Amino acid sequence: MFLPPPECPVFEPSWEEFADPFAFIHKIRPIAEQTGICKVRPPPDWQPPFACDVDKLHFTPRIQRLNELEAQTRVKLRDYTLRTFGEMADAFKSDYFNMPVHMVPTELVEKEFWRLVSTIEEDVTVEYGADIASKEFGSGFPVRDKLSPEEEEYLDSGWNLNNMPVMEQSVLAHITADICGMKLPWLYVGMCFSSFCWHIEDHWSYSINYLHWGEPKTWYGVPGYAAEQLENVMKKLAPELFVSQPDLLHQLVTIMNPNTLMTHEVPVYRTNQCAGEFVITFPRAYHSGFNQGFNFAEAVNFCTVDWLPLGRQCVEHYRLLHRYCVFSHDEMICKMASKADVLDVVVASTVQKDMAIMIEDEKALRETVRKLGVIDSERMDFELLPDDERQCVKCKTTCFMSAISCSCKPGLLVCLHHVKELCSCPPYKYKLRYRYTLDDLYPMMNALKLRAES
Ligand SMILES: Oc1ccc(-c2nnn[nH]2)c2cccnc12
Ligand SMILES: [Mn+2]
Ligand code: NA
Ligand code: NA
Ligand SMILES: [Zn+2]
Ligand SMILES: [Zn+2]
Repeated sequence: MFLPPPECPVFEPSWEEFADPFAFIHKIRPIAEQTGICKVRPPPDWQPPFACDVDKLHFTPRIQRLNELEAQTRVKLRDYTLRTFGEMADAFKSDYFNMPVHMVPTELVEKEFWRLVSTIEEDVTVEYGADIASKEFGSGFPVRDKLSPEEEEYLDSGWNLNNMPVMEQSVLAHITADICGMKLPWLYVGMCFSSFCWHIEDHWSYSINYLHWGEPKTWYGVPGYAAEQLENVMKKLAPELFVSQPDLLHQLVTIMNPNTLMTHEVPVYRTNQCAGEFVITFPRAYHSGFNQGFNFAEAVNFCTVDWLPLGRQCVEHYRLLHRYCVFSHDEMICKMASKADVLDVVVASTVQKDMAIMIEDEKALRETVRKLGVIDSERMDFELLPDDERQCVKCKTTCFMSAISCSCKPGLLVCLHHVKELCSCPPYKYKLRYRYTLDDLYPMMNALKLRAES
């Protein structure tokens, strides 16, 4: 009926290995990128303090229908307190099974979840919390400021997820743009059967997820190399999800039985994440799951230097699909280049290689555009435009290195792949808008080269 996928890798790093989270993720990457997800059990004495008043934490609940292959929208950025939500969640689970809330086997919850989502007769609706930290509901990890206890030793931990949007080895930290949906940690309050649909993280980034407390979270993960296999399977069984959407807050995702994927030769792995354990998702690794009961998790995206080539591939993939970007990859690269003197040495080396590809591609695109008859040009500071004012009309990519404009359509832009998609004017009426000349870009790359040599 339901055949559980094989278990994903579980790591138990020693203290020395657990020290640098980025060094450890780099160490386990050859194993875990084969499974998409993996579990990290921290050293036994790594125990961050969790303290909260369940009566003063409020949040707006989200409602969720549990029907396989039904379209759901990705969460965007009525009221429960944490106590009243917990009482609702506990009464729901215990009444669903007629068993004490904490005595329902996890195997049975898994079997029952995949039964109810597939039965048209069942009409189970659950609720959950999902948002970034705010004054009414803050991070589960300690943050600076009133007076913190001596458990401020977890303030500067690499595994304190609030430090991920600031650590140097995360290239997302250097982004000046306000991408709070991606840079800041998300807080997830779950209950029995509340679920996250199959998805990958934006720009094919990593994510790391910590379960602060509560009943386990059940995960299904698919390695990054099988991403296109999974999408082809879902295109057959749910074509309505693959209709192009007007913006980022309209993306369609769904619940789907992993046995359906396994039947179509898609490798799927599972794990039960328990309180105090991390789950790490790797670039382009599809994942979904559900909560066994009342719990509280915190998750954040991040990008290592290993990710830089994949991040460029992803934006190219977004362009082919006409999907909106969260940020401009080229803007991030150039921002780091302009800070080459204070960059980590290994970061500088990796950024330099990506920038060399960027420059070669940009040079060829400008040659192609010049051969189409675009002659006039002017420097343009793309980073000053709001993101929705610098998307290619055709493919929706966020422009930064260059774009084409015509005075007959004020404010509209196309990227250099879509010069023919702007208007019916002859190309000599167009202007190439460019952030940098080639003569600006090579010294920027040389700064990274010099920095990479100590
Ligand atoms: O990558 C993710 C992992 C887990 C979750 C999650 N945990 N509990 N409920 N949902 C989640 C939610 C929204 C977006 N992404 C998510
Ligand atoms: Mn996610
Ligand atoms: Na159902
Ligand atoms: Na994608
Ligand atoms: Zn375009
Ligand atoms: Zn025109």
